Amino acid sequence: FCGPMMARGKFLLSYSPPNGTQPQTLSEAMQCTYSIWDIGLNSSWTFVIPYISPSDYRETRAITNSVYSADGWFSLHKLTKITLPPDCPQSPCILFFASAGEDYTLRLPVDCNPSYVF
Amino acid sequence: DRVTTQTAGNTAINTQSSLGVLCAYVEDPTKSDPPSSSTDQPTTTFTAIDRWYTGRLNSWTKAVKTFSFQAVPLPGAFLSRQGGLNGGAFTATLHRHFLMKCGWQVQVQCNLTQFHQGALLVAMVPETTLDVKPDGKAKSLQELNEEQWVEMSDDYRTGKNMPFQSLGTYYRPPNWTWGPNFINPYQVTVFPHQILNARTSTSVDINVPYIGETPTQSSETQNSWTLLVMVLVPLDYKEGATTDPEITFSVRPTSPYFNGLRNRYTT
Amino acid sequence: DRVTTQTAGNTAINTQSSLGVLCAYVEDPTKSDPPSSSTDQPTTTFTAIDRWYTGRLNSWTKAVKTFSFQAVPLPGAFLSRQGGLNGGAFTATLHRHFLMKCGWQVQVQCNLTQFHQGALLVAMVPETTLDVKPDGKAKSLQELNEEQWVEMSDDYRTGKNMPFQSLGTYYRPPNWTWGPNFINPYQVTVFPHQILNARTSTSVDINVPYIGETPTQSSETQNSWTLLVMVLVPLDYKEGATTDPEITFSVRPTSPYFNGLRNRYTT
Amino acid sequence: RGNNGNMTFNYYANTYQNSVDFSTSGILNPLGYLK
Amino acid sequence: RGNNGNMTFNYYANTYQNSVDFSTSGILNPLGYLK
Amino acid sequence: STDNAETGVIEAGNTDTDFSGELAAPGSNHTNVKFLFDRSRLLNVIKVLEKDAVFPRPFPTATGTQQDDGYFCLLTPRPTVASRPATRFGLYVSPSDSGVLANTSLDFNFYSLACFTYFRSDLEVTVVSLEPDLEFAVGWFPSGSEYQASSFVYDQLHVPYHFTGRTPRAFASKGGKVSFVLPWNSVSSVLPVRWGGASKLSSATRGLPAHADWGTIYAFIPRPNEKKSTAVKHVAVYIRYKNARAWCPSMLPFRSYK
Amino acid sequence: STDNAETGVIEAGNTDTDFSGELAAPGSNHTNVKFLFDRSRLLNVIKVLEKDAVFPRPFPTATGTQQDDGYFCLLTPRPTVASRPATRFGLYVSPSDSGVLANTSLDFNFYSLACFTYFRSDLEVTVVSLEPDLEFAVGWFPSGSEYQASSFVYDQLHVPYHFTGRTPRAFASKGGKVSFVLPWNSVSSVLPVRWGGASKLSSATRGLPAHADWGTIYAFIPRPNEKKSTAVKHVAVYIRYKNARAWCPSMLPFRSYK
Repeated sequence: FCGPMMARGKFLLSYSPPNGTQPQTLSEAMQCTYSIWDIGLNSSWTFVIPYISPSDYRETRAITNSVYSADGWFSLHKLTKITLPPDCPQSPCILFFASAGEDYTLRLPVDCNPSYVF
Repeated sequence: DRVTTQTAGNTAINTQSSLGVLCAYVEDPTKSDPPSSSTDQPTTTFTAIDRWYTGRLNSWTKAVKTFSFQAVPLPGAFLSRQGGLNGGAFTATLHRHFLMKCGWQVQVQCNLTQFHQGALLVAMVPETTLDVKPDGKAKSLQELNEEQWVEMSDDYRTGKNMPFQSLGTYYRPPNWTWGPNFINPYQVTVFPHQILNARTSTSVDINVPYIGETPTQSSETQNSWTLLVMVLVPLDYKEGATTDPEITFSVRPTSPYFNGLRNRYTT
Repeated sequence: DRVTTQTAGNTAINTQSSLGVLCAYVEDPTKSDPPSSSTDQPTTTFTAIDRWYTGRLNSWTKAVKTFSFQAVPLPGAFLSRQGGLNGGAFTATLHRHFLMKCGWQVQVQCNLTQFHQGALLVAMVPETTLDVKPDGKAKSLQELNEEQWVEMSDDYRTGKNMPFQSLGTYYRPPNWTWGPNFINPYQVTVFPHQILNARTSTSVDINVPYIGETPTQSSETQNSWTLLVMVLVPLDYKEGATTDPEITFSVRPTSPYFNGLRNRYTT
Repeated sequence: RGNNGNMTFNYYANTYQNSVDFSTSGILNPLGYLK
Repeated sequence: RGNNGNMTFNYYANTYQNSVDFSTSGILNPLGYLK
Repeated sequence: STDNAETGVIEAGNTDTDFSGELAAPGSNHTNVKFLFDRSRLLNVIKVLEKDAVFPRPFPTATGTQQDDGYFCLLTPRPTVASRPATRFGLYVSPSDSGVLANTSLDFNFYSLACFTYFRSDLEVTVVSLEPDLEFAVGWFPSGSEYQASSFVYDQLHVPYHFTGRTPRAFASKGGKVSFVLPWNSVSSVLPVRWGGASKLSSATRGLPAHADWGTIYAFIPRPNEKKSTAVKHVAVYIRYKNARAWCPSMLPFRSYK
Repeated sequence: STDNAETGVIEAGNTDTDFSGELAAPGSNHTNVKFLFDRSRLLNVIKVLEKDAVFPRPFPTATGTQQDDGYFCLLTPRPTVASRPATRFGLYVSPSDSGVLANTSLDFNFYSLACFTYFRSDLEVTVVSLEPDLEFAVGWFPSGSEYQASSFVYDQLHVPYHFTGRTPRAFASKGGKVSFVLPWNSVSSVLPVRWGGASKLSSATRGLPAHADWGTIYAFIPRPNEKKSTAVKHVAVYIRYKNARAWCPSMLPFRSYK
């Protein structure tokens, strides 16, 4: 959370497994796997997205979309609105990262995409 | 220190200004014995109903006077879905059992800033009919929306508007003056309570065991505990501050012992 | 001796002409390991889904020819409610999980008298699409009522009417002649089968473990086992006897390991 | 071992030639057990 | 050893095949150490 | 002897069980699953690439889409059509008509003794030419990959991208053959010979496994696109199931009575 | 969990760190640097010498200088132009114009997983022909040498000086290939994938390493200059990084969003 120090509020960090339709309501993401994140003295929250898969490995290139490549949606809801004190900038900025877990494993090197060099 | 994360099942919640889990009437209210008024094997807890059920509560303005309260019946909020509080795997099990018996562990969040003043009185009140209209029927979702806050009139202080059986045309109807499900608003702090002050905390932490006249009460009718958010000091803020802070509440049923499996409850 | 009562949960069933529980492919198919393709804690069995689920099957007349069969997909019968087979606490849990993994223990009752002749072939067929119409969609309740018995034509013996993806107007559509989900009706006894003869028994007892291409398959799509009641010798009776004996079946899911809790399945 | 007459010497190792399974942690039995 | 399935026998020596460095005199550590 | 076949277990007996005889010595074990499937057989006669091809678009396909049919060999004993896995097997009876005649393939020697449901084996592909003195090259891409379909210019010669790659492009010699054993690479634990589930959730075809394969090989002449000839060259694909394991006994195909 | 990403060290956690789960078994180690780069890939399609060539003069080059362009393969994953190491990589979009179209090369498969700065490996060169039944020969000269460019008369045949030498001139057979592993021969200890220094002191280009290479191979038909043909023959250069070691983690190229 890259906002001011005096800002408070709570954020809901809900990973949904693959369903027929992406959840939109806060009550539809509460039923999934979530974690309510608080703002305070610390300013980070490593939401470890679990590995829920019908196979031992998952595909990493959704050419034809299936349950072997797409593993459901991530969704960040604002649970309570951000209570800013007077004379503080409106609309703060949540900054996202993406690391890998301590058990993240890879397999089968394929050919790359030279689309960067064009 | 003041940062307590309470992992339960899969829904783990957090707070960074906690005051402490007010365990009520016992040391560990999670420990509970099976009922002695049943001979079948009770459906104990499992990892889909041992979790936190977060709902919403109505907002809190400057127009809220002193002692305007708002009651959440337990487990009456799971049936009527008060504040969007959907139980999921708990409501779909509580409709399929005749005797339910669980302790509750509630937690009301309300994030006041350091420039607001006002103090809620979040308390768990045993055995009241504060949701039920005086005609006999409980409030719907619109009736919990048209008013947003139940004002402490003379009828709630005395116990005059509690539901009753009409005597009929044979008797002469008396002047109803008292009834034992009153609120004494000056004495709500006898209950397991924590004050949600604007300058000490944003979340109160209450933990209550099972109490009741029978070793396990019914499922579709009981009103054992009742979450009771009462406004002691009214809200005040200078203009420009964050207006109308919302109130949530998170309910976790500790150690439920269902009995008497039957099909889904149809009146 | 031949009187075996099989108490499971609360729904205990009885039979007095049993031939023996045909445990398939292992000694004890109740014992099963948790899946290795999930990292969350699996919802194991509990005393509301460890029980016998009795449904109905279509009746059996003299107009039934040889090899006219009738398929019950498992757990496809719990979803579509084939024959009134309502799961109750099992269907309401299988709709809320993405990976299901259980073995089945079926039992088909059909009470022929000592003056009737005819023999069913009750078998548990792995991995067939016998319920699904060749357009791609499964049969409804009326389509399982307008015919009462699926006749073994050339399309079922060969594998020609199984569902397919249409090639489109770009390709020339071939003459479809074969497909690997055929029935060889002379070779259904390779499967775990018991003959429900008119003169030895009234109930067959099959017990199958979990098989499948993955250590746990999906819940709303899988067709691992398929109960397959096939008429080998047609029914015959002199006039005055009890006409059209009904067929039931009792299904008990042995050791289910659900995974991947989500909300109720909506397409 | 199947249709393999090379009793003596395997040049490539067992992981490269075959494909072993990663761990998680004469006599022909019948396929149906009457109990 | 890398992508080398020849566990048995190296014909050319280690100096001819590889290129060693002349002397002057499972567990994956992090790349940044907070101190 | 006096038995009960309604029970479902019939104990196999010798001549000495009912009569006065003896046993016979068990001679050979050629019914062993690891021994029976360990032999080569024709899978698909596929055509050889001469240019940067396009992988065939998924079904159903409307007209006008310029793709390349019958150039890819989906290494699966199950019925395929247009180098994609299918369910029904179709062959052409009056083929001399319009439309695009799709390449269909099936393992004929497999299903006659595929009396089981599940199957897992390391495939051994041999790619034998059907052309006098042809130098070709065999590509591959695993179960769960796709064909990289373009061409990068090398010295004003349009070299396609299927020369390079991390997947084995084995080059045949002039008059030689290609032979390399492929491991079990599918995301499934076993290959369902018979399948009744559905891979997708909506608009899924019941009985069509998405990734029950060993990938897809193809053949390509190792010359750039400017050296494209006109006459079409074929190549034959022989497969062998090394280290076969088969579970769950099942049926054999219906032999007709005519 | 509750962390601080401003600190710069974020400990990677499992599902069991925040939720009620467990670990997963580490299956494969295909992310190993010594394993990942140990595979062949196309580097440059270079033309084959037929006469005693001239090594291309250093940049900038004015017109009229009779040199030989696109005949030499500077064995480096970095961007090259006209067989000399460069910094910017350029390719031709409307190439059918005047001037001399310079040979540019780049290792496409390298930079997509060159997430590091420094790199050292013994190169394994394979020189595959792009000509039906060609007998050629592969020269080489190390990092810090130059091409001996003349011809000494042998029996009235102008044999060029790049037949002889102390550097490996590997002769291909007719229809055969060339394959020989080259050691790390550069004067630098490692090969900078990214470099910001300057090799010279005055008039130096920032970011152009002078001797970050494995030398330069070339191809030449092993006939004297009187047997020079007319049609230009090409040859392809495949390289493999044996015993790779990569230091100093860095960036990956910017994938566009269009």
